[PDB]
Amino acid sequence: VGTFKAKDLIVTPATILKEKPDPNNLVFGTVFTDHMLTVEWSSEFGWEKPHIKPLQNLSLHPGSSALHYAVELFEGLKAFRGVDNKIRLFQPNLNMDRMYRSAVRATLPVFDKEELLECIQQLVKLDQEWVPYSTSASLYIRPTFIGTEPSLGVKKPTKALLFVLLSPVGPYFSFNPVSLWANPKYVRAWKGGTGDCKMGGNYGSSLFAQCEAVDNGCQQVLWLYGEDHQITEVGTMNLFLYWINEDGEEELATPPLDGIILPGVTRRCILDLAHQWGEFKVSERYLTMDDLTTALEGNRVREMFGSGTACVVCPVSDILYKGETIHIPTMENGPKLASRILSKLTDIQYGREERDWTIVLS
Amino acid sequence: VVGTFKAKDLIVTPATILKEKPDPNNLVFGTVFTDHMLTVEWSSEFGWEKPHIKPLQNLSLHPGSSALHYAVELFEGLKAFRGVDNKIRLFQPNLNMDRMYRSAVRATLPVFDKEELLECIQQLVKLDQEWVPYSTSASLYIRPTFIGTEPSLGVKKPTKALLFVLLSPVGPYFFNPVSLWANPKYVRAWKGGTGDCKMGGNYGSSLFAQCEAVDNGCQQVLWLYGEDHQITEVGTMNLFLYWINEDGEEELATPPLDGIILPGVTRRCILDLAHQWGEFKVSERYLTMDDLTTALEGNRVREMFGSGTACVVCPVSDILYKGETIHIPTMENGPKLASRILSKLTDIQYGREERDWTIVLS
Ligand SMILES: Cc1ccccc1Oc1cc(-n2c(=O)cc(C(F)(F)c3ccccc3)[nH]c2=O)c(F)cc1C#N
Ligand SMILES: Cc1ccccc1Oc1cc(-n2c(=O)cc(C(F)(F)c3ccccc3)[nH]c2=O)c(F)cc1C#N
Ligand SMILES: *Cc1c(COP(=O)(O)O)cnc(C)c1O
Ligand SMILES: *Cc1c(COP(=O)(O)O)cnc(C)c1O
Ligand SMILES: [Mg+2]
Repeated sequence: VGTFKAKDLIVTPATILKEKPDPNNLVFGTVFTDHMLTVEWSSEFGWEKPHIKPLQNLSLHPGSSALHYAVELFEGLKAFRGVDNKIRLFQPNLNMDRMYRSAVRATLPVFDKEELLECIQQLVKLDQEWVPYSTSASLYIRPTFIGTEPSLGVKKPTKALLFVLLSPVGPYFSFNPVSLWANPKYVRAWKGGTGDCKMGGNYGSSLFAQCEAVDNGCQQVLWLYGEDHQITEVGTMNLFLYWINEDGEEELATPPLDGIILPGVTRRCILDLAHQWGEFKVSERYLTMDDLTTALEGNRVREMFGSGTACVVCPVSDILYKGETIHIPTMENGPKLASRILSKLTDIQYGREERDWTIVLS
Repeated sequence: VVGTFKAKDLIVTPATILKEKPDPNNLVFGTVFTDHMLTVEWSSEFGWEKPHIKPLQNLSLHPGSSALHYAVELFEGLKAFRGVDNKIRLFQPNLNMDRMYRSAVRATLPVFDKEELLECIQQLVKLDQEWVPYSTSASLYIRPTFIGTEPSLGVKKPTKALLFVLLSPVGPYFFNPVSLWANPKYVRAWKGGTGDCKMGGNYGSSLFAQCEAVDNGCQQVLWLYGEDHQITEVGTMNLFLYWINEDGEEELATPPLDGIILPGVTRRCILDLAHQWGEFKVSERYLTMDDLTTALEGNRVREMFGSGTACVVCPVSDILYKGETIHIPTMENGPKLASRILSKLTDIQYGREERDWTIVLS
């Protein structure tokens, strides 16, 4: 049990630098910056010194457990060029906490969260000109952690690689609301599974349903669970419902963290803002398709949206379920709460207001 | 685009320095690799490249490869056997090709011609045929692997992939019976999931329980499902119970293929042999911990074993469950059925008798 240290960083600058992309013509996760972070681990010697070096292919033994048994996890967070031209991270300590927890569940080696964050800051700082000159674009940060043991054995890995990629990304909407594909045949996560960690294995099994969604003109899967068809996640995003509940109370509701919900940073921020405002009830509670269709019949639904680093908030206009299209009146209700949340989080991200939730770059 | 690769297009780059073969008695499963590997590249733009047999080398993967982030990956496991007549045989290899194709469709990886892949695998084994051990208790493990290599972080069907095959000489095990760790907190697979496919994501999520098993002196996890604790899989192997059932009938029972069971080639072969012998009832049926503990109290259990390519038959002696050790009297009952199955399958594998289940190396 040990850690790499940022003070040990070895920095090999690229001698040929790539042209930055047009900030308006950015496709998510396709353009990479000049440099990457790599840190090697072995059970025999522990963590090697961390390296910032030119973006390169990984050289992996074809037996690597990441390729056979998905011994792997990732994170997603962003750097933002402020209205004051200062680059900020947003709640990055929550990403480090989740990455450490995911590592323990994956049986990958633990590391010092502060040392990783400082290595990430030094990587962003070196490639800081890649943080887009735009109030609607950002630099996506992809910490990734893979088993690299050259053996086919099913066992705790004795070799691993922690790396970080940087990708300039545009606004999710280049509010264009999403249509959701609701097919109960496919289950994202089960009680006693890894659905509450950002482990690669949760996503490979989800691709088929996503291609079926797209084949039916939908952008995301509505992940249903159990005999009562609980609504759990809006594809890669946490699920919020703003409605009049069964007791006639104005309520912001989201599924509870009972093992099948990824605990989103954005979700946490939205719940914290909603509690802070104290203008309506805030409930972590089960929501079923029946609860939703009963509410829609009673004109009790105001807004439905996903939350995530990639979108901030993603309004939902429609659900395809049992061969019918179910309208959700989000965009006919402003969407007032969705807009307020987007405006608040964006104002914090781009330094339009001071917050405990941002760190100015190292 | 080229819709499938063809074996007739094989490009063979032989190794100029060959490695010393291992002692067949000193083999740790899946740690020793032969001189050569098969690699076939795919892109959406051009389709399948020509297949290559070349020296075992590291893979050069874009660090954005979806195999590393979203477990876009699957694998197979089959064996070559050097016969008593010195002819090298494969065992039901077309069942592996069928399962790999099915797993590829569910993974959204590109389809391939099953006959062309098998012919490429035969040509690889033929080149490295001296690696097929000179022993009636050792074999050559064949590890077809299929990974997404798309250099982009988007969640979607991969537009780039690599199909590769590794060869690894393995010994008779990895009868020394196994102790099973039964903890219902962890679930291997769920209805609506991918547990009936050999997708990497099914194994990364299962690793924590296996490391907890080993920490408690157990070699495999007994995978429990549902509120009645159905016994589903003996770790990486299908589960067989030989017992006097509730009706007082001698019975060989295995869980049914209801979506949470990997449809094992060995399982299929054992059911076929058992039906052919007709000496007891053969049942694909649910089995619970309560069924098992009630049977053990009534002295109704004869044998419990796992089945899989890697072991053939793996007798079970003990289950750790709710802080107690439960003895299974497998090794005090011969184990007569386990021995008979092992003897029959190895007689077929090593060419001691003719069978529709083996193919002589092309
Ligand atoms: C040391 C020892 C003593 C006694 C019994 C077993 C032992 O070793 C183990 C081997 C395995 N083990 C693999 O390492 C790989 C495969 C596979 F590659 F064949 C496969 C992978 C994935 C899916 C199917 C098969 N099978 C499999 O059982 C394991 F999971 C756990 C242990 C333990 N402990
Ligand atoms: C961009 C867009 C805007 C509007 C309409 C469609 C869009 O395209 C999609 C993007 C995504 N998509 C990702 O590709 C990757 C992430 C992630 F990298 F942020 C992540 C990964 C894994 C887990 C969490 C987040 N998020 C995410 O939403 C998707 F899943 C589906 C579609 C569709 N159709
Ligand atoms: C990453 C993720 C989220 C959102 O997490 P954020 O930290 O808000 O970006 C939601 N659901 C799933 C399944 C996820 O993987
Ligand atoms: C591969 C596998 C089996 C059995 O496979 P065989 O085809 O008999 O080698 C059983 N259970 C699991 C979980 C597996 O991955
Ligand atoms: Mg053909």
